[PDB]
Amino acid sequence: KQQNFCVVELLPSDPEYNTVASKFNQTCSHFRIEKIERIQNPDLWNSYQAKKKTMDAKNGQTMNEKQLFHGTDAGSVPHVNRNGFNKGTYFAVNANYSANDTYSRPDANGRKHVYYVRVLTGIYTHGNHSLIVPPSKPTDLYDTVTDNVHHPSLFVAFYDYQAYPEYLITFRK
Ligand SMILES: c1ccc(C(OC2CCN(CCCCNc3ccc4nncn4n3)CC2)c2ccccc2)cc1
Repeated sequence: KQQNFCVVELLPSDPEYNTVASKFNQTCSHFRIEKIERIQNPDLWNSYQAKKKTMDAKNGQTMNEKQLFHGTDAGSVPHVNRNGFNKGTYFAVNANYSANDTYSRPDANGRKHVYYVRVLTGIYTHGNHSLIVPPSKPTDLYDTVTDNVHHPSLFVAFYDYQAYPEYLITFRK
């Protein structure tokens, strides 16, 4: 219930850093990465995994999890580290979407912030612009919605503990 957390700066020489840096740079190589940290929130993680286990048991062969990007402002970083992303929350397939100044707002020092997030996209459908929760597939609903079902570029998650902000990327132009 507390959801306290630790923030650990990864070594650039760490394979985990390289993995995260590399996905970022598939579309954001022209930005400069200042650092990458891992967010360690035990409580938030178990709640996330609980829902994942529940989703795993219900969606058959579906690979319910994706690692997506989320741009946010500097000030929200503490709130997200603790509460995650609890009219849902939007995640990008490609980091250059999230890197836009509208989402990863540059702070007074010029730093921009993008989370590399584990998201339970689960089973999704095309999303219209007027959803508080996902529509019905009965009364059982989709897990997320997307701009395009075959070639997605963003997802929208609507429930608590459906995303974990595993890594934060601090970077600049
Ligand atoms: C007609 C139809 C729908 C509406 C509105 O519904 C949605 C439209 C704006 N959406 C925000 C999208 C921002 C992108 N979000 C990110 C944010 C970080 C980020 N990092 N990487 C990617 N992203 N995407 C959500 C709500 C509405 C709004 C308020 C009240 C009522 C209705 C209005 C008129």
